Amino acid sequence: MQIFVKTLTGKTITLEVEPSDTIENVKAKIQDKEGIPPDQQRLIFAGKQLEDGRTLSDYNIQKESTLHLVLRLRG
Amino acid sequence: MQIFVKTLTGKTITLEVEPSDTIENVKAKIQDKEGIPPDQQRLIFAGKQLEDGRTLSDYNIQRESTLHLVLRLRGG
Amino acid sequence: HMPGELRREYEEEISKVAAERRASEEEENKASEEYIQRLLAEEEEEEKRQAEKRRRAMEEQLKSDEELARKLSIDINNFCE
Repeated sequence: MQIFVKTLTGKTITLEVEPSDTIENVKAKIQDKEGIPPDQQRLIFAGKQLEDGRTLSDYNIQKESTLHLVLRLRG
Repeated sequence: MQIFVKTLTGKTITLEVEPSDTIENVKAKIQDKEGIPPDQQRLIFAGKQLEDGRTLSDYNIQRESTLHLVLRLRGG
Repeated sequence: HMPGELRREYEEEISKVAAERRASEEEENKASEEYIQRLLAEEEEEEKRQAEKRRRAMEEQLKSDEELARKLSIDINNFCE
């Protein structure tokens, strides 16, 4: 299935995921597409900070859902 | 006695019933004949929805009368 | 023959039955189809309204997520400066 990851810069990343994929896998898929290391990623959905261990279904993340990504800013 | 059931697309189901049979029995007969689960079925006569526990006799449903079948949405 | 004496008493009632039946059949059909029409239209509209509530509730959730992300971004970047 598909989900979306919107960065604070406006950019929208599209990912192919399974409901059993963990947040660690999601960060790995964002790393492949955008080169951002998973340590420098924090994902927010439904007013919550997602934990690397739990899966997408754990957070009731269904298809076409939109996650928000927080990055590291070495200004 | 025989009654007729008009469906939403115009089809007619034919049922053998008795004035004593309840709306439950009618829906069960519709299931046996058309494979439609009774919980999906809404039967309308004379402009009112018919309640599972009342009889055809209670609703003045006589021989060769026509009931109207409207299924429920899948969700909703 | 019995239908001959019974004729005068019953023939007018019986010669009009088929019309009396068709009248009641049509009146039943007209009341049910009018009710059904209201049923389908009311059901379809309310289902559309519910789906549009869920749409706006999801959008309200993305806006709050975004502002939470924007606060977390400022907090965690100020810390590790």
